[PDB]
Amino acid sequence: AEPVYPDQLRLFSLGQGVCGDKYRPVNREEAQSVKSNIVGMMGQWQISGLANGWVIMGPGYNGEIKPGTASNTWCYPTNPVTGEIPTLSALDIPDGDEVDVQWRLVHDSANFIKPTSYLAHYLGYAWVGGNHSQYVGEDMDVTRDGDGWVIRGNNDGGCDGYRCGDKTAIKVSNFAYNLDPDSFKHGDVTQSDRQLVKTVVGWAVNDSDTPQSGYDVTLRGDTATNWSKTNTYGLSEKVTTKNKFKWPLVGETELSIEIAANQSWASQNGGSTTTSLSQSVRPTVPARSKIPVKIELYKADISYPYEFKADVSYDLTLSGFLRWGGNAWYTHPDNRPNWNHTFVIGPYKDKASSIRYQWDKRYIPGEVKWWDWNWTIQQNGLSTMQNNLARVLRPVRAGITGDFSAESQFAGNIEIGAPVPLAA
Amino acid sequence: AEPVYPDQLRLFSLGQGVCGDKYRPVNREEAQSVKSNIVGMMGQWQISGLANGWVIMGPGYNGEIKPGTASNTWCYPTNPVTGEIPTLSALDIPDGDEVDVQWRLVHDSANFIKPTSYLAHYLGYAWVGGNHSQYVGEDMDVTRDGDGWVIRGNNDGGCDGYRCGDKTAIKVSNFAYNLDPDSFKHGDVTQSDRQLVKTVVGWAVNDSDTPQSGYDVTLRGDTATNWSKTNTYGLSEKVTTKNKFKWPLVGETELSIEIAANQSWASQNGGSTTTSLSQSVRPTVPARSKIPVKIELYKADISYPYEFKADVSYDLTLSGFLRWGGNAWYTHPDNRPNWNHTFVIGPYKDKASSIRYQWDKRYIPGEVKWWDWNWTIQQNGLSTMQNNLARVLRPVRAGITGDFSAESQFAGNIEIGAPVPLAA
Repeated sequence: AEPVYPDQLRLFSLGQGVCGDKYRPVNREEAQSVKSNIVGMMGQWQISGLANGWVIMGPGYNGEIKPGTASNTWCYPTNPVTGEIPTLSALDIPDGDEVDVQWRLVHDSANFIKPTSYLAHYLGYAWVGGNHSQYVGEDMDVTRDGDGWVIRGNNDGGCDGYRCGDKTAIKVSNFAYNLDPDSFKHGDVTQSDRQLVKTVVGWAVNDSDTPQSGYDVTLRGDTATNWSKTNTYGLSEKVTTKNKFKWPLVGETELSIEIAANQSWASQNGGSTTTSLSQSVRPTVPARSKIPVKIELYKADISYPYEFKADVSYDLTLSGFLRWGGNAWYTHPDNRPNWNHTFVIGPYKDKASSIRYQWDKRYIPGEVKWWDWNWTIQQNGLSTMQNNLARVLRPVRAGITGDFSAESQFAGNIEIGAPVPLAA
Repeated sequence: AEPVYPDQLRLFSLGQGVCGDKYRPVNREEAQSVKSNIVGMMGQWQISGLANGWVIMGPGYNGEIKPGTASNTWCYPTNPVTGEIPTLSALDIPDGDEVDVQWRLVHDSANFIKPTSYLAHYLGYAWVGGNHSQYVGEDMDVTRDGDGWVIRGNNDGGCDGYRCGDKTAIKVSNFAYNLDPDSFKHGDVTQSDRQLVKTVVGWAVNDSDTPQSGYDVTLRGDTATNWSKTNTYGLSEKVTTKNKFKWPLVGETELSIEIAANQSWASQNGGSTTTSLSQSVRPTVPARSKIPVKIELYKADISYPYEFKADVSYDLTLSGFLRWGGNAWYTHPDNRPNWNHTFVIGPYKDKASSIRYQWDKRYIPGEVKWWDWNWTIQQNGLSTMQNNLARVLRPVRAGITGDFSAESQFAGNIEIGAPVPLAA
């Protein structure tokens, strides 16, 4: 070992270490690491062979592992399938109002409602579906409720069965918008004509019988650039980031524009940066004459149609009630209890609300304090649990667009005019 | 003297200063420095010769040292074997989830369970082993308990002996991950094509009858570089360091990237540094003409597949109970007491929890306030205590991987174009 995932084991009944094409003896230590699961796969006084002269006896023997043999055996498996919940393509939401965005998510039956509905069903929630359909997740009503949204089982009309009404409700609560730097795209980039920032004019006077070319005029240092940014459609007010994001090098010019973290995107609509550029002129004015000189400095603006994407998080809540003799809550309650459990879709917050955390720790009995994902596998089949959860946890991503402009270019002229004979 | 280690002494009984091939007279001062141990090696009224006309009388004489002689003697030893607990090769743990890492350690029977089990046994703990084995440390059950792990004696099945059940449990508690700079390794290093950061364009105008080559355009100073780092597999959130770690000079470029101490590795996923590079152009424009000039600045990224190792600490706890007439607790209690003593594996914290501290001070009776390591040597043999403790205290080391990238290269172009005859 090397972790043992319960769902990869089965039972042979053909003799002394049967085994198969892709199946090898579970040893003593391996069994013990998850014997609380293995023992649940056999009858009270059922005895089966483990490996190397060791056997596992059922519940009537307290699950005890001892030396001996049997015709039943746990010669499983081979290089195990350890597929963690697969990732899927991001769900691109057409940059709208914060509310528009949320509305689109809760009404997307093909990517949100049915996937989530099946999750509830698999966990053991009762009545996940409306009175006009025989299928889970169909005939659901979407409605808004305060700061969240509710997907409810459509109790209109008649109904047969223990406890029609009190149908499992899926509530969508908190949202967060995390801007992802690497999603930066842009449209056609424009550029303005060179603008004259400033000039300086001077005269050099050589009132003598020799050139004496020893003098100068210089400009240097700052100099400054302007940065402006717009927000196309509202959402920006709730958009934040956890890292010191900087603007990408579009075209052929890099600007030192850093975006502050933990601030609304809409709160940083511009700024000012500096740079440097010096220029000098050193004339060779001929004897008895004057020469005019100029130093000129130019700008030029560039502009983008920018777009970023932000990851959208969800808080989900599943209302009661748990089905009798058929739910995944680790205690396996049979009192038809009202539940209300929450999940965080996206970033890790704690163990209880993290589907991935729990899924990834299925091999450790001591961590099973919430939902028994091993049970859900045994009931529905590993690959269906993987696909369902993959859809539930896919990465919803919302667009953020606007305009960008900046004084990015610099140019300079140094001009020396013709000599003018004195008088000065 | 020069410390005397009790375990290096024995007793001769052949006459007036017997001695041997590798054995020489213990003198008065030497004996006194550890007479509380030496006296325990003789009967109440047993008398033996020390050296130089001095003898040591047993417990009935209060261990008194006086002038005289005897046929017994303590002519021991020679250049003593003072082997401190040897160090062993680090145990490399395949960079996983914080929990994955811990799980691998507690299930490593060949490097953790049996070594630790023997430690408990040697100290005097009772029942270190399961009901299906006759050997210490075999048939142990591993289970998780809250923030720690428990290794327990497998009380399933029957059992004979005074107090079956209440078997010594080994608990593993706190962990800490200390990143070690010197473990830095990396994979294939990549490098990008030169990217254009910026340019500046200017014109020099010489409207005169002579070249007057006296002017310039310059760029200088900052300039900045970006540093990005990723975290492959979770653990990074708990990884810290006690020193101002800086990144190694990979390839041919040194970057001034300093990692803050006492912060999670995962909290420092990037940064920004600066450097400098200036460029100047000083044209020699011919009479009555113009020349265009450019100054260009370039970047280029490099990237690593990096790996560091972190030392893993442990807090160990050994539950009761101490064996009658056979334990190492310095008072030698015989009331079958429940114990619960803890040890810190790794860094020094105090005397009580430091195995190395205590081992290294065996020669000083006044420091024996916890475990009597001299007793454990007398019972098991020095070399077995050394090997066992070496395994217990070997240095577990966990991997930390991720990606690294940075704007490390710089290049620049200075271009002077061909002259263009006026008009300007």
